[PDB]
Amino acid sequence: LPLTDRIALVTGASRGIGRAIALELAAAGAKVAVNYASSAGAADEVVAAIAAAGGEAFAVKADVSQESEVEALFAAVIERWGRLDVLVNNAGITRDTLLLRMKRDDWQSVLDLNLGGVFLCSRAAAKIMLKQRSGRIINIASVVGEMGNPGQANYSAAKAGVIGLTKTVAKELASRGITVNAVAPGFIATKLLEVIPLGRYGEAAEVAGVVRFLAADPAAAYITGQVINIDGGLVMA
Amino acid sequence: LPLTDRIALVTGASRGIGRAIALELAAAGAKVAVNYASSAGAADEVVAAIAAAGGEAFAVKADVSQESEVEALFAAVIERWGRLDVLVNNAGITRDTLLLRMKRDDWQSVLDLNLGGVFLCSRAAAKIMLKQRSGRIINIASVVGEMGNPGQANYSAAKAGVIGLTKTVAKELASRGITVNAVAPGFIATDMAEKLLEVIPLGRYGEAAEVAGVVRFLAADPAAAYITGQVINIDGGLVMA
Repeated sequence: LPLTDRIALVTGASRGIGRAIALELAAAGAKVAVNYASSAGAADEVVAAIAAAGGEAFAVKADVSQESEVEALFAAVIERWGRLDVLVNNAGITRDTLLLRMKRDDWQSVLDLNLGGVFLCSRAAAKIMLKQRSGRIINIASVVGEMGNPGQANYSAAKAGVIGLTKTVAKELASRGITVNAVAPGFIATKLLEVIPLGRYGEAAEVAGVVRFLAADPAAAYITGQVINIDGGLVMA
Repeated sequence: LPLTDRIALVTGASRGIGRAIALELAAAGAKVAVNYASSAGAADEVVAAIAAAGGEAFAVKADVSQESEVEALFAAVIERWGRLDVLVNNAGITRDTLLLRMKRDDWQSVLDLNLGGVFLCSRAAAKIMLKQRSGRIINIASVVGEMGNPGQANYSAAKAGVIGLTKTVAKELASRGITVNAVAPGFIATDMAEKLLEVIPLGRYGEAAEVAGVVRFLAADPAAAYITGQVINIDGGLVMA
């Protein structure tokens, strides 16, 4: 099992894509740190569900958009297991209006969390992964940051940000064999469809499968700086 | 001239690329609001050089990371000249450092100005453009937003964002005929080492005026009316798609 006894942190792992991810990284050997923002009800389910199947999870509060909260989050994973093999930046939110209507606070919260959060955790993971001379970072961008989407000037900008950030971090960290990639979901199931060539939404478990490949698979030791679309052909490429 | 009687606003126009875009737009016939953050001297020099070549400009100080300051900037142009035909989002800063040691505040300032600025100005220009049923918006991004670059996590993130924003704002404003594009400069002589040249196929830095010209084409050429949501690299071949 490729991720024994590798350690993984997944931000915003309380539900949907984050869930399936924590759920997959577990099933491949890893000890999963299951970050949340709000209520632990959701998270403790994941933690409870990983141990059921016979892995090792554990829950942590942290509003990933705040310097000290991510410090707290990275001290805890260190306190418990003294190492971090994989980080999945995934926590994000939406606040969708047309550019004309978008309030400044609604721009900032989405940028601070969706992009700023990936800055904070990436900076933290860097420190740890360089000292180890090893690690893998996987950012959940979105197809929208590649193509633009009406009513999502904030979300699109932040995710496109995630893509560019990913590429710089890949370059700074590559010399110690650390790979930094992004995974760009299309429209996940967790009126269109005429325009998804595969003709359906995607499963959470599908986006997790990809993140698993990048995290665990020896072939992916040589993939860095890349964005991979799991979008049923929505955006080529 | 193609922009005779039309109005442009270039944010971050007092030096290098901003200035060159200023001169180029007035050369195409535009009246140009030269926005700057700090020194009135740099900005007066741009204004006076536009005046010397027989064009029209005025200097306006505004820190375009601040919502209320872009309100004054936009009302100022509207007050002086009553319309906005062209917006160039150029304002920007660098605070370069590895992610290992990048300070929170160095990340935020660079994001707020470089990315936030264009959200704020595009928002304001949208209101004006949408009621004219016309206008062009050009965002100055940077090849670094497409390829990433050591020491510029902040900068590449911000300029990649600009590119994502561009395409969304294009999609949103398209039905009124307003175009929204990006110009991604490579390594330019002016701005705003050594073995970087052997990586640029054309073997020189770009000139500020060279970026200025691509911008003029998108702002002023009738052919560019059918280009929207696009990023145009001007980098002597440094990045090929």
